[PDB]
Amino acid sequence: ALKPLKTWSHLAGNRRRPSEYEVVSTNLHYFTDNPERPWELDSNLPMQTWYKKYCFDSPLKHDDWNAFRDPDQLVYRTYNLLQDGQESYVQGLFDQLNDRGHDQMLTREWVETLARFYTPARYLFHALQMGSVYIHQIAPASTITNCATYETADHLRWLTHTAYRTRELANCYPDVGFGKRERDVWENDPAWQGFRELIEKALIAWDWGEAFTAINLVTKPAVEEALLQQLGSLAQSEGDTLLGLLAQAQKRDAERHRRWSSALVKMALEKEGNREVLQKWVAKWEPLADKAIEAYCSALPDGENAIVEAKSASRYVRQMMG
Amino acid sequence: ALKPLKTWSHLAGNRRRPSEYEVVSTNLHYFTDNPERPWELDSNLPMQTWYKKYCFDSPLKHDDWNAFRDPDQLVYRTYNLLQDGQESYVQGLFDQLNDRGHDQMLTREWVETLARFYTPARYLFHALQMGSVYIHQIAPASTITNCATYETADHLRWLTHTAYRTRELANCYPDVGFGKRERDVWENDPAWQGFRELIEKALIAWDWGEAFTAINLVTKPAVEEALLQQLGSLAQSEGDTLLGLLAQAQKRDAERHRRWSSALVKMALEKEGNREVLQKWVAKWEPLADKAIEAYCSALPDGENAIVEAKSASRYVRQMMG
Amino acid sequence: TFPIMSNFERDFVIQLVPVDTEDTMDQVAEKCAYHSINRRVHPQPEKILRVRRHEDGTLFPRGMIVSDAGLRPTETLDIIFMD
Amino acid sequence: TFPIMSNFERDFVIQLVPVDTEDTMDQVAEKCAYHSINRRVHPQPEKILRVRRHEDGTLFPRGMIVSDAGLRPTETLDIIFMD
Amino acid sequence: SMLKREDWYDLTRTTNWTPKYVTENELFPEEMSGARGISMEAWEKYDEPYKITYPEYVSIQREKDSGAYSIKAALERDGFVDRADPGWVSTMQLHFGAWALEEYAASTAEARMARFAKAPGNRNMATFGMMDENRHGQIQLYFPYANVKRSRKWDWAHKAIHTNEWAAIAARSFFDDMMMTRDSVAVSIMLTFAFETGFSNMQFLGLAADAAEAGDHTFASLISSIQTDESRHAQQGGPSLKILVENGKKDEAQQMVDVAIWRSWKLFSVLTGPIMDYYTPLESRNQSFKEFMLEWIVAQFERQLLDLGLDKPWYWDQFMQDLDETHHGMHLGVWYWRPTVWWDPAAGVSPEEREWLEEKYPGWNDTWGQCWDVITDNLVNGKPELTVPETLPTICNMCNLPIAHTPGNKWNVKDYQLEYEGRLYHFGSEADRWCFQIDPERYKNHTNLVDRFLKGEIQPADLAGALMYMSLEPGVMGDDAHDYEWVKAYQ
Amino acid sequence: SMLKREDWYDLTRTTNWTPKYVTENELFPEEMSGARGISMEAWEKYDEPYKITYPEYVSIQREKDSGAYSIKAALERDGFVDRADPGWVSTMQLHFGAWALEEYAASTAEARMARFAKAPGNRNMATFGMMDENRHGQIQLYFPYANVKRSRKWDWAHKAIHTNEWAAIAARSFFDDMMMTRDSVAVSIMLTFAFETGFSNMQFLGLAADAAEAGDHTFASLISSIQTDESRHAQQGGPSLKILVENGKKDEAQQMVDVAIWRSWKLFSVLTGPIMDYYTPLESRNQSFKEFMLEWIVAQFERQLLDLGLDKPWYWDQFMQDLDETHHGMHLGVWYWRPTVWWDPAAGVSPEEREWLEEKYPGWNDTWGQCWDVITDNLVNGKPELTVPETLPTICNMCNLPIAHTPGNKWNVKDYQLEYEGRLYHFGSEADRWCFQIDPERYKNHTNLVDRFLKGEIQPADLAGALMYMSLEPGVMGDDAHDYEWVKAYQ
Ligand SMILES: [Fe+3]
Ligand SMILES: [Fe+3]
Ligand SMILES: [Fe+3]
Ligand SMILES: [Fe+3]
Ligand SMILES: [O-]
Ligand SMILES: [O-]
Repeated sequence: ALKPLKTWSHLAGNRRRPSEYEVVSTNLHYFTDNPERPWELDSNLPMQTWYKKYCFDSPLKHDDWNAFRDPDQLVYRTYNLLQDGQESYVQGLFDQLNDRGHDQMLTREWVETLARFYTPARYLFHALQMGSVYIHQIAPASTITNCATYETADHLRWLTHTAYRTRELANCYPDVGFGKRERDVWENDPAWQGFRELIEKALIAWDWGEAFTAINLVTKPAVEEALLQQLGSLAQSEGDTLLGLLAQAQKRDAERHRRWSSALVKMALEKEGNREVLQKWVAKWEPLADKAIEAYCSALPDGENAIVEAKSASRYVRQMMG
Repeated sequence: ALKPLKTWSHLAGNRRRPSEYEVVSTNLHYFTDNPERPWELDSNLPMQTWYKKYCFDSPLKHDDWNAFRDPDQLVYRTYNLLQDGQESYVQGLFDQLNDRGHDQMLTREWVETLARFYTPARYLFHALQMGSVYIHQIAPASTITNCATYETADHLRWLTHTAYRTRELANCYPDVGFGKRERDVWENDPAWQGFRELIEKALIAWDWGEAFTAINLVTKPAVEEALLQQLGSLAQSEGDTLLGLLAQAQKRDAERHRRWSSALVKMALEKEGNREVLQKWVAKWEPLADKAIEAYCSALPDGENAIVEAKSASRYVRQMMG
Repeated sequence: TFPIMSNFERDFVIQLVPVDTEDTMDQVAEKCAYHSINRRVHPQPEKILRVRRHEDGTLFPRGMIVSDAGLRPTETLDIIFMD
Repeated sequence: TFPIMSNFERDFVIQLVPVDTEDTMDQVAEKCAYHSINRRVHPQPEKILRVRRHEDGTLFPRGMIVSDAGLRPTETLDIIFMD
Repeated sequence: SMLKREDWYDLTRTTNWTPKYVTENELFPEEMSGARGISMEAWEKYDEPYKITYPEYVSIQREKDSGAYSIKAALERDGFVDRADPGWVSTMQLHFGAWALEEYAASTAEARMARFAKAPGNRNMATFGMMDENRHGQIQLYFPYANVKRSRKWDWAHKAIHTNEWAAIAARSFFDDMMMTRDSVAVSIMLTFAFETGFSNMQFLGLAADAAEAGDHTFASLISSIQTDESRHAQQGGPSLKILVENGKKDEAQQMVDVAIWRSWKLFSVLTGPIMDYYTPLESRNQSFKEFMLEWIVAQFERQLLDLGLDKPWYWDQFMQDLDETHHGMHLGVWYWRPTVWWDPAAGVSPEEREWLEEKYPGWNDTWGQCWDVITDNLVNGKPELTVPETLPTICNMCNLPIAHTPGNKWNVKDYQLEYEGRLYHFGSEADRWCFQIDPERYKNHTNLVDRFLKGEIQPADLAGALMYMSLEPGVMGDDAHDYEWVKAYQ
Repeated sequence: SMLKREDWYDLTRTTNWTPKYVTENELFPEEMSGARGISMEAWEKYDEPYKITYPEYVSIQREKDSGAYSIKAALERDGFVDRADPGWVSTMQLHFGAWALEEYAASTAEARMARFAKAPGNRNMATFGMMDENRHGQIQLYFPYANVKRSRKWDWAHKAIHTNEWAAIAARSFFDDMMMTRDSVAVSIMLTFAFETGFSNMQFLGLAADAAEAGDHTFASLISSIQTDESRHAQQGGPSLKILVENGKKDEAQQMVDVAIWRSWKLFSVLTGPIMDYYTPLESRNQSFKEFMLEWIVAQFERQLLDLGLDKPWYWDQFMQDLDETHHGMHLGVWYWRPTVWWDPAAGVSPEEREWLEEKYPGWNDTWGQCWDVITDNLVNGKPELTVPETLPTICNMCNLPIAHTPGNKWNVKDYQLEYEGRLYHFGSEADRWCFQIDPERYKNHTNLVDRFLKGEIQPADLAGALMYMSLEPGVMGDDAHDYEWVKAYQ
C-alpha cells in the first residue's frame, strides 16, 4: 500500500519542511501536462493552437519552469496584509491632506501640469493592468503566473488612486475638465504618443517570453521612471506633496515587480541561449521606450535632464540582471 | 423561579437591543456600591478615605453617573481597529519620509527650533498620560473611566511618536544633543515653564471633578493648540512636512477626547449648580493656561499672533459646551 | 475480437464487452451476462437471452454470428429477456 | 440566646449554632449534632457527646450551663465522643 | 475628508480608448474577446450591479482570511477529521481533489476577461475575480495540507487534476470547455452566469450547512468564507447577456446558456447528487438532492432567464424528469467502480436509508433498489468479488461520465449514439449529444478513457493497466466508506 | 526606513523630571506610590524584561481580537453550551462571575502604578496593563452575554461582584486587598508578581487545555487568548522586588510576598481546586489539583524567590501539607451549601471518581469519604433534606471562606481564633490569622457574612433572609450539577 507523506508528493525530498508559499503556489497549471493537447478537448480548437504557439513554442526555454520562486514569496494571504497596510497609509494621506485643503494650495500652473501629465495616466496604468493580466494567463508555470497575478492587482491599484484623485481635482477645479479630458490627451498629445505606441504594440506581443520582456523589462521601467520618479520629483518641488508621496508609495510596488522579473531573468540565464534571446527582445523594444521617455519628459520643466535620468535609470534595471 | 432575560438585568427595558458598547462598558465599578465602605476591607484604610473624599464627595454631582455614554462608543476591540489604521498611516509616514531623507532637507534654524520646541514635548505628553490615567482610577462610573482609559493610551501614543522621532533626529544631527537635552529644556526654559507649572499643579488636583476639568477642559486644549496646532502650522510653513502631518494626525485624538469631555459636561448640566461648579474650576485654572500659552508661543516666530489664536481656540472648546 | 457496448436489461449501466467475430448471438449474450447477472441483475432461467441492435430495435436470431451482423466497432446492443 | 461555633468531631466544618444561656453542655451537644449527625457524621450510640472549649482543650462537665461556662460570644467549642 | 464611492467610481472603469498604432482587432482578437461585431461603445453600457474598489477589496479580504485561518489554527490540535463520519471524510477528499486546482485555473479564466473584454467594467471585476480564484485555489490547498500525514488520499487535493483518473478528466472536460478555451464574453456567460450564479453559489451554501451539521467547523468556515466572494465575480455574466440580447444575438446568447447549464448539471449530478442522498448520514439530511435542486437551483434559473428576456432551454422537461434518476446512476457507478476513485464511497443503502430513499423518490426500490439487492445478497453470501468490476463502463463522449439511467422494474437506460466522419460516439443523454452536434469542431478528436483503452493507448490493456494509467495505487484506491458495516443489518 | 526598536526604546521611558511648582511628595504621595524612602533615581534602574511599543501593541492585539471574535461567531450557531457536560457549564458560569468584573477592576490597579510608580518603565507597562485588563473585563462579558437567554445564571457574569453572595465577598476580599487598596509598588509585588505570575498564568493555561479536552473551543480560544497577554503586565512585580531587596527592604519585600501568596492560595483553593478534582469528568483528568500545584506553581515560586534573593515563606511546609486537604474542604462546603452559589456544583463522588480520588490522595475515603458516605446514604434512602443546610458555616475573617479541614478517621479541623480590642475573630489557618495580626489596622472593622448575620444586619434573620441579602432567588440558586444522576450507582 501507499504510505502517508510528510508533504505534497511533488515536494517530497526537499530537505526543508516546505513553506506556505511552496505549499499553495506550486506546480499548479495543468495545460502543461500534454504539450500536444493542452486542454481536455479537440486539439485543433483555436485555444490549443494559442497555447502551443505562445507558451510551449517560446524561444525562451527551460527544462522545469515550475522550479521558479518569488523573492517576495507572495500569497494571497500575505498580499492582502501587505497592501491593506499600504492602503491605510495612502487612504490616510488622502483623508488628511484633504482635511487640510492641500489641493487649494497648488498653483494654477501646477494644476495645468496635473491635467496634462498626471490624470491621463489612468489609461496607461490600465493598459499595464491588461499587460500583466495577459502575462498571467500565458506564463508556463503557476509560481510565475502568481507573480503576474499580484502585479496586476497593483496595476489596478494605481489606476484606482489615479481615478480617485481625479474627482478630487475636478472637485477642487471644475473649469479644468479633469475626468472629461484625459482620453483626448492620451489620444492626441505629443507627450503621450511616445508611450501609447509603446504600450499598444507591446500589448499584442503574444509569446509569453516576449510579453514578459516587452511589459516587465522594457515598458514598466520606462513608465515607472517617467510617471512616478520624474513627475514625483517635480510634484514635490512644485508644492504638490501628495503626488510626491503618492508616487513614492506606488514605486514600492514597482520595485517588487522588478524583484521578481529580476529573479526570473536570473533563472532564465541558467540555460544557454536565453541571454541572447532576451537581449534580442530588449533591442527590439528599447527604441520604443526611448521614444516614450523622450516624448513625455521633454514637455516637462527641465525636460532635457528628466530625459537623461529616466533613460539611464530604466536601463540600470536591466544592466543589473545582465 | 427566575426567568432567562433578553439582556443584562441592569439593562432590561431599554426598548433598543443594547449595543456591544453598552454590553461591555456599563455599570462596572463596584466601589460605588457602598459609599460608606467602598472596598471590602476596614473603612479607615487610607484608600477608603481617598475615594470618599475625592469621588463620592466631589462638588460635581449626579444621581446616576452610570448613565453616561461615549459619543464615539469606544471599546477595546474598536479602539484597536481605529488606532492600528491610524498607526499604519503614521508609521507609513515615518518609513517613507525617511526613505527619502526628509530630515536632511531641514534648515539649521528649524533644527534648533525642533530641539527647543518639539522634542521636549515627551515630558509634557507623558504628564498628560499620567493626568488621564489618574482620571481613570477615580471617575465615578465605568463608562467615564473607559474614556479616560483610551485617552491615556493615545497620550502614551504621542509620547511614543515623540520618542521615536527624537532618535531619528539625533541620528541625523548628532551634535545637537536631541535625546540628551530635553529634560533640561523642560526644566529650565522660560518657554516651557508656563506649561510645566500648569501641569505639575494640575497633577495633584485629586477630586475627580477637578481633575477632569484641570486636565481635560483646561490643560489639554492649551497643550493641543500650542504644541500641535501652532507648532504644526509652523512645522509645515518651515519645510517640516512630517511634523505638520504628524501633529495633524495626533489632533484627531484630541478632537475625540474633546468629544467625550463635551458629552460629559453636557451630562453634568442636567443637574443644577454644576455649571457654576465647573465654571469655578475653569476660572481657577484658566490663568495657569494663559500663562502656559504665553510663555510657549511667544518664543515662537510671529509669537504674538500664535498667542492670540491659541488663547481663543482653546477657549472656543469650552464656550461650545456652555 | 470486437468491442461492443452492452445494454443489459434491468441493469443501470452500459458496459464495454469484448466479443469474438465468430460468436453466436447466444455467446455474445453469455459474455454480457458475465458482467450483469449476479452482479446487478437477478438471473431468469424461465427466460432466454436475446440480442437487439440498440439504435433501431433490430432483433438478431440466436445463432447468427457477429461477423454477419454487420456491426460497427463499439456498437451498442440491448441484451434482453424473452422465450 | 448565645451564638457559638461548633467544631463537631469527624465533621469537616465549623458551624454557627445558636444555643441558650441556660442550656446544659448535654443540650448544647444536642443542638450541635442536629447540624452534623446524619448529615456528615455517623451516629455513635455506644458513646457520649461531650463539650470542650476549642482554644485550650478545657472539658466541660455534662451538666454545667452556658451561663456558668464563661464563654465569649461566638466562642468555638469541640463537640466530641467519649464514655 | 474622504469621497463617497458613488462620486468617483465610474472613472475606475473609464479606461477604453481608440487604438492607433495597432488595430482594434489586433488589440482585441475576436477568438479571445468575442465582441461579436458589437461595437466598443455598445459594450461600454455594461454595468455590473455589485461594485468594489481596491482599498475596499484588500481590506475586507484581509479580514476574511484572518478569520478562516484563525479558526483552522484553533481547531487544528483537536483533530476532528479523525473521528468524523467516514462518509464525511470522503466528501472532503472528493471536494478538494475536484476543485482546488480548477479553482486555481479559474483565475486564468477570470484573467481572460480581464484582458480581452471590451466592457471596461468587466475588465476590472475580472481582476478582482482573478484575486478571488487565486485565494480559492490557494486556501483549498493549505487546508487539506494539514491531513497529508493521515492518508495519501489527501495528496489528491494537489495531484488529482494532474492524473487521468476518470473523474478528473470528467472535471477538465467541463472546466476547459466552459472557461479555459472560450472567448472573454463567452466565459462570462458560461462560467460566471451559468455555473457560478447557477450552481456553485447555492451548492457552496448547502455544503457549509452540511459541514456544520456534521460538526466540522473548520470546513464549515472554509466553505462559507469562499462563498462570501462568489457574487462579486459571479455577477459578470448577466450584463453580458443583456448587451447580447438587446443587441442582435439572443440566439447565440441562448445557445451558450443552453450548453453551459447542461454541462454543469451533469458535473453536478455526480459530485453533489451522490453526496447529498448517500454520504451524509440519514438524520443529517434536510432535503433530497431533488428537493434541493428544485428549491434552490431550478426556480432561479427560470427567474434569471425570464428577466434577461431569454427562454427556458429546449431540454428543460427532460432535465426535470432526470432529477429522479441521473444521480442515483452516477452513485451506483462510482460505488460499484469504487477503486477507480480516490475517496471511499459510501454505499447508502441500509434499511432506514432505503426507506428515506423511497420516500424522497417513489419507485426507487423497484428500480435502483433491485441492483443493490443483488449487491447486498452477495456480501451477505460471502461473495464480495461480484461487487467490484471486470470491465469499463461506457463513457459518455461529451461529459466523460458513465452512461447510466433507470434499472429494475422500469428499465430505461439509453445510448444516444452518433456516427460522425467514420467514428462512432457514445452519449449519455440527448442534450449531451446535441452539445457535440452544434459544435463538433471542438470535440471531434478528443478521446475518452474507453476510446483510449480501445485504441491501445493503455498498456497493459487490462484492469491493472488502466489503474496505473489513472495513477491509482492501493492506499489511495477507494473502497466502501463504512467498511461494509451497513451489511450486518442483513446478516 | 524604520528604526530598530532597541535604538529608541529607552526614550519612551525617559520621562522623569524634578518637580518645582509642587513637591516630590505632593506629586508622588507615599500612600499611593510607596517609594519607601527610595530615591527617584534609584527607581530609574527598574528595567522590565519584556518590552513593547504602542504601534506593536495596537497591531498584535487587533489581531488577537479578530481571531477570538471570529471563532466565537463561527461556533455560535452550533450552540455547544447546550450539550456540554453540566460540570463544564458550571465551570464557565463560576469563572465569568468570579473574574469578569475583577479583571475590569484590575485596570484600575494597573492604572494606580501607571500614575504613581516612580519607575518610568513601570508607568508605561502599566498603561498597556491597563489596556490588557480593559480587554479581559470587556471580552469576558461579551462572551457569556450570548447565553443570557439560556439561563439567568449567566447574568451573574455581570451581577456577581455587585452582590453580597458569599463567594463574591471572598472574591472582593482578595482583590481589594491585593490590588485596589495598596500603593503602586505594593500592587506590582502582590498582584503582578505573586498572583498573576504566581497563579493566573499557569491556571489560565490549564483552563484552556481543559476547555479544549471538553470540546468547548470558543472558551478554549477565549481563555488562551487572554493568557497570551499576561506576561506583558505580569512581569511588573519582579523588577520592583529587585530594587527593594538590593536596597534596604528585603523584609518589607518578603512580607508582602508572604501575604500575597497565601491570600491567592486560599482563593485558588476554592475556585480551582474543586473544579479540577470534581467538575471535570474522570477521563478528562490529566493530573490532580495537588499534582498540578506541585508541577506548575510551587517549584516556580521557589525558583523565582531564589533568584530574587528571597526566602521561601514561613508557612511553606504547612502549605505543602494543605494541598492534600484544603480544597476538598472548600468543595464539600460549596456543594453542601450549593444553593448559596450561582452555578450548579458537581458532586464528584461516584465509585470510579472515588477511586481516582483515593489514588491521587491516599486516605481520602477514610476521611473526606466518610462525609460523602452519609450524604450518599441519605439520597439513596429518600432523605435529601439532610444534604442541604440549616445554618451558616464559620467564615474565616481573613479569606472570607468556610473554616474546614480533614474530617473522618483522622479529624483535624481547627480554628485559629483571636481576640482583638473586645471582638473575637475566626481564622481558617495560622497564616490567615497572621495576615490580620501584622496589619490589623487594615481589616479591623470589616464584618464577614456571619458577623453580619449575628449583628442583625441580615433581615429576616433566617436562611431565606440571608438568601435575599445575597441576591439569590430560585433559578439562579444552585443545586447538584448532574441532578443526582451519580446516586443511581448506589441505588
Ligand atoms: Fe472560486
Ligand atoms: Fe468562483
Ligand atoms: Fe487579566
Ligand atoms: Fe492580568
Ligand atoms: O469563487
Ligand atoms: O491578564
